[PDB]
Amino acid sequence: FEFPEELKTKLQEHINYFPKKRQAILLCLHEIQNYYGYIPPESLKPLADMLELPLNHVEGVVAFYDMFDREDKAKYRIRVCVSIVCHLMGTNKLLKALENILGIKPGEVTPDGKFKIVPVQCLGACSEAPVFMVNDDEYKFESEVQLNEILSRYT
Amino acid sequence: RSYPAIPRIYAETTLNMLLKRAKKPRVHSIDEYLKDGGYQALEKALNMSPEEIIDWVDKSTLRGRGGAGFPTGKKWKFAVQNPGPRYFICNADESEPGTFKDRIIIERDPHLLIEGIIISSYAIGANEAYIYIRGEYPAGYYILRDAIEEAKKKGFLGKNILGSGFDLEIYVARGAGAYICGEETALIESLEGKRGHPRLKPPYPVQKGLWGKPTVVNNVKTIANVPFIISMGWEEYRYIGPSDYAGPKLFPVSGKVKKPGVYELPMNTTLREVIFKYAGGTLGNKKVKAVFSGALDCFSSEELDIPMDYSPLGFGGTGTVIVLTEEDDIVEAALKIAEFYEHETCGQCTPCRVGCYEQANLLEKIYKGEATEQDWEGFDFVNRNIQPTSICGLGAVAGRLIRQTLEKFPEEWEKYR
Ligand SMILES: Cc1cc2c(cc1C)N(C[C@H](O)[C@H](O)[C@H](O)COP(=O)(O)O)c1[nH]c(=O)[nH]c(=O)c1N2
Ligand code: SF4
Ligand code: FES
Ligand SMILES: [Cl-]
Ligand code: NA
Ligand code: NA
Ligand code: NA
Ligand code: NA
Ligand code: NA
Ligand code: NA
Ligand code: NA
Repeated sequence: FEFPEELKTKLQEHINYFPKKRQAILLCLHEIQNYYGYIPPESLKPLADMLELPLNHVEGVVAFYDMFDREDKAKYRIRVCVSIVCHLMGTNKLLKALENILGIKPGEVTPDGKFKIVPVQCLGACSEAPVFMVNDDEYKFESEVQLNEILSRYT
Repeated sequence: RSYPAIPRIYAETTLNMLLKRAKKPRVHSIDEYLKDGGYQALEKALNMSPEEIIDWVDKSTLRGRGGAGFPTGKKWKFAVQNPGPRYFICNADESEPGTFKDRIIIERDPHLLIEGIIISSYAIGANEAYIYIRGEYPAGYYILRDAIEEAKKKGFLGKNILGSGFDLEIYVARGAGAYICGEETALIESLEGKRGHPRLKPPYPVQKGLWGKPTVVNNVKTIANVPFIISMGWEEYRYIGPSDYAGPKLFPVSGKVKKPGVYELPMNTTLREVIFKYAGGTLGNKKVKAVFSGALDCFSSEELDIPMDYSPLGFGGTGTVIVLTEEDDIVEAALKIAEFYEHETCGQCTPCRVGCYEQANLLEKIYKGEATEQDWEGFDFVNRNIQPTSICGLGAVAGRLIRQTLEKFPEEWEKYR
């Protein structure tokens, strides 16, 4: 397994960015998941080599940080907050609307591999509860009609 | 400069300091920042010795805004007693439920924070600084990177800043989903490229931190006060608000209020005033049942007339205000808090690892109505035994809010028994 050059360039830049290269491990993992739609298990050995780290160190890191996913590939991660404030203001309405539209529950990926719903802890936007992200973009949920419009932006 | 979409968090201020620009929901770039006299505090600071700055920040009485309330002056003074090199770290992890205040400074007034970092770094003789921002704040990340380049182009960063002889680079690091990486030692650990496991203390970061070197970790908001201190002077600054807790305070208000948002107010403000006078009262004008102080504390409706200070009978915490009204099920709410600590324990200490999990697992059974008597007795026991042997604050507080709900709302828990 070798990365495409395109991806390798970006990884190298993160590694050169910090004073020590191992400090770039999280930026590298973000970049990989962004590029593949997940962290391929086979990516970790060649990443460890670039970071000058042992594999088992990288495995432990991927395991510790909940943003990273090694199981399911998805083009768009719909992160839905399930913490206290969003719960009060209508997480359950958001999840139902997602189920009505996409036909999937938290932890599931649509059959086309397009969208995965990912339950997350507080996203630090509690005043705009209930909150969700679609990859990097972040929104308050107002209604099913409004959610349907937002999701239509991601092709 | 297109950034990811962000919701427009409402912001209001009576002091017009930290929220001077950030009350408007947009990126204030360097030209606009310079037009408000931005970076002039930095210019002033560079004509003072590092020691003078440490003194000014000390005499200001500025306390850390990250939760612990530690005096910033003394902290800086401790780090400079130990030989260099020294590192400065901006804590932008903000992952505690109900807290969404640091992001608005980052996303709207990044130059305020950067100016603070530069002054602070020069004060402790740090030639490298880090912003550690959580990974669920991607816009803040991208905004900070661009702001740093802007400041670099204008000569506020790099080597020999404005002929001063001071060198500084600010590196921006991203998290990847771990509340615990807001704890200062676990942040440094993450910054070193490892899992976010808190270190036994002592030693403290100011002695041994990043790469075992003197390290100051300060919260975004603590840092953002520094330009104001340099600009106004320590004597003027200390007279802002009550004398015990001087300076502007930011209160994130969420839940069942009409005007949820970030409010910049003095700390002599009341809980009742936050909710009704500023946050516009409750939704539907329902009666307030409880206020969750983030994931830390639970106050009842009989406790709204208390100051928002770190006084004995004060609100304390980080002034986080989540409002619950009369129809809200608080054992359902308590479960949500349990579920947070379950997902965030790092696992190093056994009572925390096992207690955070069991607290949530058992409370879910209670909520669903499938708990046995042994599950009830065991929930109680687990709740009072998360703390022992714990080496960081999370273990010490994982059962606090829930315990207070049992004590302050017994009638509501009896319903589930
Ligand atoms: C579990 C947990 C989580 C956090 C913290 C503590 C603990 C125990 N702390 C406090 C942090 O360790 C430290 O006290 C402050 O960052 C120091 O900065 P100030 O002196 O407050 O400016 C903390 N601080 C902060 O700036 N942002 C955060 O998100 C958190 N999160
Ligand atoms: S108390 Fe909990 S969160 Fe803190 S170090 Fe121990 S196991 Fe980790
Ligand atoms: S509780 Fe959902 S964003 Fe804070
Ligand atoms: Cl602490
Ligand atoms: Na977020
Ligand atoms: Na913006
Ligand atoms: Na601007
Ligand atoms: Na202006
Ligand atoms: Na914002
Ligand atoms: Na984090
Ligand atoms: Na986590």
